[PDB]
Parts: sequence; C-alpha cells; structure tokens
Amino acid sequence: DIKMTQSPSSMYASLGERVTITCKASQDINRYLNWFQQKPGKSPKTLIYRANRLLDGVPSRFSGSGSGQDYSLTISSLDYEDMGIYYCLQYDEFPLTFGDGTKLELKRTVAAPSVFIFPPSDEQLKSGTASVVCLLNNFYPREAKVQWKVDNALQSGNSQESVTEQDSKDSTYSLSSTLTLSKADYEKHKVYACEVTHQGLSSPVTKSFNRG
Amino acid sequence: GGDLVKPGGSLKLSCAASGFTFSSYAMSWVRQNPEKRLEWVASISKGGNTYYPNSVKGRFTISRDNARNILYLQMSSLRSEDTALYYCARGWGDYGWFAYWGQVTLVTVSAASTKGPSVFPLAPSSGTAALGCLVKDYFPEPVTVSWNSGALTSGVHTFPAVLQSSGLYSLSSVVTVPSSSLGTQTYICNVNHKPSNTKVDKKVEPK
Amino acid sequence: SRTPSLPTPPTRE
Repeated sequence: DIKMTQSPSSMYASLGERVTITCKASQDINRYLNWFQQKPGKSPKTLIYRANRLLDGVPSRFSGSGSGQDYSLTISSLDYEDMGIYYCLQYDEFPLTFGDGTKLELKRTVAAPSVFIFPPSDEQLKSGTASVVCLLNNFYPREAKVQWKVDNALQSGNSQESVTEQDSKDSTYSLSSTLTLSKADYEKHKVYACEVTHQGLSSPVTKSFNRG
Repeated sequence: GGDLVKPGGSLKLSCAASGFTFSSYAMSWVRQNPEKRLEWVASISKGGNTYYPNSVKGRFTISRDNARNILYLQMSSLRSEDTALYYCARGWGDYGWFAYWGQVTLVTVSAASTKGPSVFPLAPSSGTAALGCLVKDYFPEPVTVSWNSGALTSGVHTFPAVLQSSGLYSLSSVVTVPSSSLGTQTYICNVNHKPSNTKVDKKVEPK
Repeated sequence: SRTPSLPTPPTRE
C-alpha cells in the first residue's frame, strides 16, 4: 500500500493569509493525486485532480503543485469559507489510499479557559456508578492538558474527553472531560479535583470538591 | 438513526442516481470512520468490472443496475470496525474515482440493543455560573438537546458523544449564565432520543 | 447534452 502522509496535522491561519499544506507518498505516484475539502457536518468536495488541475467551479485562489513523491496545496488568500479538513489521495495504484488529513482553523488571540467541576448527582448514585465532570469553557488555542486527581492520586484509564468545533462567532473551543467510577470507589475517597494546563494560564488551574 | 447490524451480520446499501447519466461513470463506495479517516471501500467500472481493498475482499460485493440507474453495496460478515458513514461517489478518467460525492448512509455494527438515555443534572456550584445535563448510556446515536425549549441558545455547548466500553454512548450539554439569575430563573434541558422514542426533561438547579 | 460514455480511471494493478 502506498502510504500518504500529510503535514501538518492542523494549523491556525488568518483571513487573507497565504497557506500551504503538504502531502508525501511512500513512492512515486506520477501526479495521480486528488485533493478534497470537507467542512464540518458536510460531504467532501473534490478540488484538485492530477496534482494541479482544478475541477470546474473551484475558486482560483486554490492551486496544487508537486511531482514524484512530494506535493502541496496552496490557498493564495484564505477566506472564511475555507476552514475545514483537507485530504489527499493517490490513484496511481490499487489500493486507493488517503492521507489522514490536515485541518485548517481560524487564528485569533490566546484565551484562557474558565474551568468548572461537577459532582455526580444523587440520582445517578442510586445506579451504582458515579460520573465526575470537568468543563473547560471558551478557550484558544485547542491544545490543553487535563488531569484527574482523587485524594491527590493521578488517575489514568478511567476518563474520556470531548471537544467542540471552533465557535463560529468567537473562534474558541470548549472541552468536556468525564471521570467514571463505581459508587463503591467514589464513596471511598474525599477530594475530587480537575487540573488544567493551558497556554493562556500562568499556572495550572485546579477546581475541586469534597465528597459530602 | 441509520442502519444497525449485529457483528457478523449482513446489509445491502443502495444509491439511486439523479442528475447525471449513470451508465457513463465508474462508481465507488467510500467510508468515514468515527476518527474522521476516509477509506476506499469498493469501485465498479461502467462495464461492471470490480475493484476492492483486501480489508473487505470476500465480504462485500459492489454491483450496478445500468437500466434502473442504481448502485449497490452488499455487505457480509460485518465487523464493529466497519462502523462508519458510507458515501456513494462517481468519477472517470483523470478526474479520478471520487470526482463527485453522493448520498451518505450511517452504518453501526454493534451488539448493543436500542436504549434510551438517563439524564442527570450538572449542578451549578455553590459572576458567571455553568450548569448542564449529563446524557448517559444510550444507543444508537443521536440525541438532541435544547435548553428551555429552545428559548435559551446563547452560551450553550453540546459536546460530541463518546462511546463507552459498555458499548453505550454518553454526552454532556452545558450553558453559562449570570450567577445573579440562579435564584430567579428556571433552567431545563430537553433531551430527545428518536431511535428509542424517548423524551426527557430535567430541571437543573443549585443543590 | 447527454453525457457520453467515459474512460475508466487509469489506476494500475
């Protein structure tokens, strides 16, 4: 299988900025390369064929280049409608193979998250399970580290997190993290804490509560 | 919400053509898995020659009806790893196989039974407060959430669901509001899980 | 007006 590697995985860019993203094949693919664009919640749309030709209707601010193993897609002047995920694909040989995609997002100023922690409800505790939830609200950029500590012991393997898409009006993200324990375990400890490290904060922010 | 199949089971997808001459094009199936990777599934030339990746060879069959203008995907021995959005696509020549993208279909392969969610309050802590609802243990996707029947939209964030190890989904919805209004205002989250015909309302208030 | 019969993509093997 011809491996397609895209770089970078994501990047922030400003309106009007010149943007270039890259795709590398594990071998020569003779310019048999498509580029696709996918907006959140939408079907992909095909922009480029043969590495450098635009499909009918594709805006001229788009262009492609490269040959052999090394290719690129350039947007000469970024518009708001251009945010989304960009994928490459080779059709030189079977099997047809995609790159993992490059995500283009809108650049803005740093914004530190507001952090909230929520204990489990009494109603949930009657089911034998306890969920503790940590909210990071309206921050930028997306990268953040969230740690759970129970009576100050770092937790691992018992949490899941999820993140919103970039907000259409302030370009921030929000993140939810859920710590899940049995009722028995939850009742066996006192201090529950969520600790957040982010570029916009000058020290980690910890929100906590005491069971009871 | 979409087709549901038990592991090992069978399914037939169909894609009816409109707005082009179906018999002129190579037709393909492509899927997008929960981690948003795209993967080629099958192709068939205008004359009926088929092409497959090894991951589905022997399990899936692509076929076409050039008289009724319909594309088919017959799936056998389905695996939980086949869970995805499935797209129909058409192409030809140097455009490639995926020049234009068609009708999508969600396919979920899981042993889980359809189940409505439990809804628990995320209670505002003892000038801005956050509150919400945890929508837990439902199957399949999706659920919808609104606040105060749609009257409250500002500052609302509803997160993507996560798949738990139990095979059931979980998600939270939150909103930020003035602390001042915690006394005078009533905040209710409205949950709808159409696949199980379940509607739940939860009033979220300071403990 | 009606789309003619079109070549299969050139992908090899």
